[PDB]
Amino acid sequence: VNLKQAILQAWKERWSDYQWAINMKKFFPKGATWDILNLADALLEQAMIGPSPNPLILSYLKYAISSQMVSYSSVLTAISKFDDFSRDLCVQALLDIMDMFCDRLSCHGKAEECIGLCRAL
Amino acid sequence: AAAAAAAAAAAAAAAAAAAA
Amino acid sequence: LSKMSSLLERLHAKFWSETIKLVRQVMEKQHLVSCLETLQKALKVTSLPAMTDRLESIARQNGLGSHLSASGTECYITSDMFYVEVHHGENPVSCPELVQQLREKNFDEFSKHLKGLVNLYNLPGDNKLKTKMYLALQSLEQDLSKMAIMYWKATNAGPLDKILHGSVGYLTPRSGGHLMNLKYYVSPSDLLDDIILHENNVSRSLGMNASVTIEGTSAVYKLPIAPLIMGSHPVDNKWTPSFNSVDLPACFFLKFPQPIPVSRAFVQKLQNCTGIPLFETQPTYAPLYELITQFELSKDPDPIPLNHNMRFYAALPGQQHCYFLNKDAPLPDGRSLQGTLVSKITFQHPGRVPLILNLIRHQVAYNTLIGSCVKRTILKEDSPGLLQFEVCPLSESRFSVSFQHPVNDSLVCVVMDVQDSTHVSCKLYKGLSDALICTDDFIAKVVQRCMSIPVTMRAIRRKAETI
Amino acid sequence: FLPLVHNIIKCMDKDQDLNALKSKFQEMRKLISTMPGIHLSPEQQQQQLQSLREQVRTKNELLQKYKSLCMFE
Amino acid sequence: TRERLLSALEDLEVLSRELIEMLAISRENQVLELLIHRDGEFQELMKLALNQGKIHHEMQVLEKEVEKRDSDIQ
Repeated sequence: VNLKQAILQAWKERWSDYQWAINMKKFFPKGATWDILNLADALLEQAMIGPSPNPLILSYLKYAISSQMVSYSSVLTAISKFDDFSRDLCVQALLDIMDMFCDRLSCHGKAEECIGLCRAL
Repeated sequence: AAAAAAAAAAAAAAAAAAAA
Repeated sequence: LSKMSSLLERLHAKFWSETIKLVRQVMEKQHLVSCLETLQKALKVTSLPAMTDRLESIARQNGLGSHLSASGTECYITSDMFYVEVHHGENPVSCPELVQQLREKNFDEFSKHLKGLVNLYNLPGDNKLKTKMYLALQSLEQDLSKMAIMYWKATNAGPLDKILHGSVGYLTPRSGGHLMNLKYYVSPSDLLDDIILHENNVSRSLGMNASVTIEGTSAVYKLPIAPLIMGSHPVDNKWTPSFNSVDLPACFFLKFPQPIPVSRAFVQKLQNCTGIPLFETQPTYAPLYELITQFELSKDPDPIPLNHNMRFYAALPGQQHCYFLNKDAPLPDGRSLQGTLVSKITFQHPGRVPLILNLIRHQVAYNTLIGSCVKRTILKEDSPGLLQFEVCPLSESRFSVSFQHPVNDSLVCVVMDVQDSTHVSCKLYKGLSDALICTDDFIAKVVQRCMSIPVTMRAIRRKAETI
Repeated sequence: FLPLVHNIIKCMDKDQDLNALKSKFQEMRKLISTMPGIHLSPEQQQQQLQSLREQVRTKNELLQKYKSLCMFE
Repeated sequence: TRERLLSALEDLEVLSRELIEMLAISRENQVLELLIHRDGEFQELMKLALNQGKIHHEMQVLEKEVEKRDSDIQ
């Protein structure tokens, strides 16, 4: 039902990232580009609870960036809302996630998405 | 199988006693 | 089947005095007979020369030389191991262990003792150094005795504190073939049976042990042949430095009966504390959680391998639990927790043996926390409950148990770090918008009182559900 | 039985006919201990014992009945 | 039970003689172990024989009581 419950079921029964993608499609008929539903926010919240991120939900977010499920703008905003900064491991994970899409950073959509990418940068 | 281990059950009782 | 043709050839024999005359003519003219005798010692009736015969059979069995001087007095004799039942020393002790075994019908434990007394003096030297080598062991033993007595001088602590956090340990001196045992640890579960009181008739196997000994190595080391503690700092021990000493081609050992799985950083820490290389050849490293599971599963063996795939189940009173122990989760270095099985730790002089033991105590404590997940109870795929948990190593001496919040839906991760043998600190890690579950000192209390993950997780769940 | 065979083996390791004929005489003693007086299987001994117990019970009960019963007043 | 006792007797006898004789002609662990089994089973049957002797003494006392009650009946 909620995105938190779907991600958490994906953590409970060990789902590989593509099986997570399929079952995430099946749980939600309207895709809504997954950014209306804030996939990046929920994945970052339930990945960055420990002192170190659990590699499962980070694998889910890295697949959801490398495959184009989630726009770069929602990821950059959800990265921006983290701070805390006392944990170096979560910060290094966020910088590897930024190392994925940065230098590429190419929106192919409406101009409002490009303005959103500007504000997100 | 499907049975609480006796040693574990005893440890559970001791833990419950601690902190009332 | 063969007995039928045997009885048929026996009927042919019915159709032996000539055989006895043939044996007599051969008398006028090896292994099999003594082998049949050693099988048939089981069937001998209790009598004094027959028990002498069975003790001679024990001597022939373990490779030792028997000599009777009467039907009372019989000597087991080899190059140093010389004792009677009625070299370079007296017959020291009328030890109640061997006499207690032999007064009953317990001859196999006598055989094990003669095996241990063989394995003490099977050192490779030309026999002269052997005596000196044994002397070095004696010096070591005396020093070790003093240290435990110094701890008993320091505080009048019970045997439990002597085991858990003291110098050396609960120290059983040698007696017959059983070498000197240090009990460095006993878990909160293994202390209890089915609530044991710990008075000084404590069992030899009631815990995790380590037997100290000497053993000939391929290298050469310098070992003391004198009691090295003549002067004692009144609350510590203090060692007068070397040379006396001689360069025996051997070293002292702490042999563990069951080999302990240790991490890589433990290997570097112990080779730093000792100075002597531990793994003479480099061994094949494996993830620690495989070795912890093989240790815990091979405690109580069954012919069916569990085929766990690192997903263990726990059947608990008011809860049902599942665990994913998660090897190959990467550390900050980029590698999994890799470790190997250690069985023999070599040290040169006895002042290292507390520090060494503190290291091993640390390591064994950590294994018990990951040992509590490894179970054989198969409540497979039960729809009710099955609170699905996960264990991951964030670092050496730290780990994390991650699990669903009992009220809300975000994850909650409890990080446990094992500072010392009986001290494990805990931190709850929680989303900023969640329910209060527990305080950290409660988690530390349940951990130090039980030393088991699932009991602490039930304590977390119950103290969450009361609120 | 068997320790005498052990002594014969020990004599063979030492070297005799004496203990062999003593084993034969021991088997003659075994015949004398097959004489006693029991031949049935122990199940048949149990059947006989139970039947004879029931016999003594019913005979004592009949004799007690006629102890107690007076046909006349 | 006498048949089983006597068969165990003669079997033990001449097969132990065979074991002795092959030792003598050498100067066979399987038939050794079977001799061990026969000896143990023979001793167990001798114990059962002493127990059945006790049973037969009880039976003799009991049938004397039988005859006495028969005489009272007659």
